[PDB]
Amino acid sequence: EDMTKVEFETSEEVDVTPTFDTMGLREDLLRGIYAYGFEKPSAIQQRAIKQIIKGRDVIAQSQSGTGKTATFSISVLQCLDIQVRETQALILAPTRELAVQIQKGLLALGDYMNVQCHACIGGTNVGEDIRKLDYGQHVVAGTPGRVFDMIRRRSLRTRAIKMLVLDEADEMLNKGFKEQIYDVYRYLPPATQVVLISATLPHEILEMTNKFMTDPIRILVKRDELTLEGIKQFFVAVEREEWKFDTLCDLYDTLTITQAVIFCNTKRKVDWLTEKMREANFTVSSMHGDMPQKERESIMKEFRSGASRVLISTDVWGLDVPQVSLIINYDLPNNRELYIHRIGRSGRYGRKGVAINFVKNDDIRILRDIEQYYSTQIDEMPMNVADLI
Amino acid sequence: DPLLTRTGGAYIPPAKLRMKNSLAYQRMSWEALKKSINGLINKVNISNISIIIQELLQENIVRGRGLLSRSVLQAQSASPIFTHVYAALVAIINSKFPQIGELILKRLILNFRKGYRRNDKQLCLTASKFVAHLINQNVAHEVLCLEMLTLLLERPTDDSVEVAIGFLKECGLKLTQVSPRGINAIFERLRNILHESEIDKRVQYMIEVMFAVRKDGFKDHPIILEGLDLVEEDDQFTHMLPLEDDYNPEDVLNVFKMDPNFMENEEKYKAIKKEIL
Repeated sequence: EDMTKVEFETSEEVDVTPTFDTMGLREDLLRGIYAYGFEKPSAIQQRAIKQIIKGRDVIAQSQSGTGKTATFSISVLQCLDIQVRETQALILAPTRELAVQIQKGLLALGDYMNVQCHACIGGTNVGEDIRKLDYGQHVVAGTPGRVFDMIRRRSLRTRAIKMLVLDEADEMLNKGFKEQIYDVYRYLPPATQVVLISATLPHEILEMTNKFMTDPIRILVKRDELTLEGIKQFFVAVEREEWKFDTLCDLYDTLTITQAVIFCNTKRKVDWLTEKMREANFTVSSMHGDMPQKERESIMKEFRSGASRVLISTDVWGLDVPQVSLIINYDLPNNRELYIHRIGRSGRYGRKGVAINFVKNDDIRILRDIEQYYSTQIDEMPMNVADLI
Repeated sequence: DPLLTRTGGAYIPPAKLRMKNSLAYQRMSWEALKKSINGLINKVNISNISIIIQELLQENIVRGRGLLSRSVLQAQSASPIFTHVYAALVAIINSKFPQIGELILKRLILNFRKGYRRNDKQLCLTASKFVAHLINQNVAHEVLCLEMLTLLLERPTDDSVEVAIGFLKECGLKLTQVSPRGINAIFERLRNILHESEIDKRVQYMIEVMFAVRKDGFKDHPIILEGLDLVEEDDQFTHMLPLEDDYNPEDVLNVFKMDPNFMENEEKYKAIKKEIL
């Protein structure tokens, strides 16, 4: 299935950390991370780790094998004060076997950190659990019931707890552990950070996040959906093709633009407009269908990096460009279905945006076609558009 | 927003629009100047900064020094990703027109203070980032950085520490070079906050990050990116502007007004332009 292809979105804008060395991890942890075999962080990791370690409450959701276990294991270790011989993080899991598996993972990644971690066994080993907890373990993991018993017994001191991880939360709920989980949370310190990991988002989980969390970051599998909702769409009656470039230039003399994306219908127009803007001293990346997907992705990297402030493209892609201030449809697409793919919001958390359509009288009908087809509204651009960004 | 007057109506493309006199000409030239500056500021990046400067210098940026200052300040606020480039641009202009760099700095300082006062984190983050890079470019004296960091760190809040740490990342390497004892005092202060204070996870993490950055010698935060160190050391003019001073932003310079000595003032500028080219 290649779980590396799984895409995520976040409920607010976040720093996307492409490498483990750009996450701001302590060095002895990084040593453990690389020593384990990690090279490149997964998509969930490039988003969730930074947010957890900086202290945010986090809900992370996706099917198995996207890197969720490493995500909370690494984050828990990062936040440990090894010099404090008291439990600082609690990890609840649906089974004892998974708790043990989690412990071993933590010990491996934390091997250069002198971390102490214990998975509560129970059974004929409850006495042994108690001994270890009394000694002091930085991290303790186990089922909600077992962990709750140790807290209630006072074997697991809670005063230094700063973190609570709910691993496979939906599964714990399915096993009937809801009460125990609320019971655990009720005995923890007021400012405790909570991280919830779950493949699914049923109501009990969302209510749980509402009760356990404060301004949580939601990091979820991206919804495969596009909409024009939230996109401010305008048109400018340019009347003639030959009037397009002057108008584009005037927009740049009147608007505040970080980066912009400009669509044209043809490779020919893209090549032409690129030459024209460059000659006008714009920094431009250009993209079209004649180039392999690898080139297009590399050029997108260059543009995202800020090497150019204008990206000019045919229909080859929605876009993900957080620094893009505006999308300009220099050409209106002959086909109506390409319109939303140019300017649409993808996912439930897709960025709001602004689109400016250049419309020739020649295109008067195609513009109207678009409006009808998506049942949307595209206003004539007002002079004070700069105020509306 | 509810204060500023509302001017509606459809935008009209220039090609379409075109399809006493002293006042009329001054106003027209003023409007063209504002647009030209606005365009140049939108265009500027690392690979083209030299041409942008050359094109900017052709314009009367003395008459339009308020216009230029406003465009640069608004641009950096909306596009802090290009702060380093705006700093280099300011650095070049300041080397030729120190009074213009001084006007930008005065307003930027006031902008930071407004943000701090209003608890506007975003504006504190971007204005401080600009300050850091104007320091990196020797346009502003480092005393300003030190004073802002002290202010931010006196009664440390989550937000005040965030601003301070992001700020120190950007100007820290420069600070280390020109004022090692000053930056040492900042780090000691952070250390006291990290231990001699009751702080949350967010603050503790951002500080550990700052010490980590200092240890690697600011490897990811160089003073000036290759391609942006374009003013000769001895040609720069470093303004000593403290944080607290009662600066006049001179925003009135942004508003069109009839100039009686318009003729003289115009011919005066072209005499300057021919000088530095």
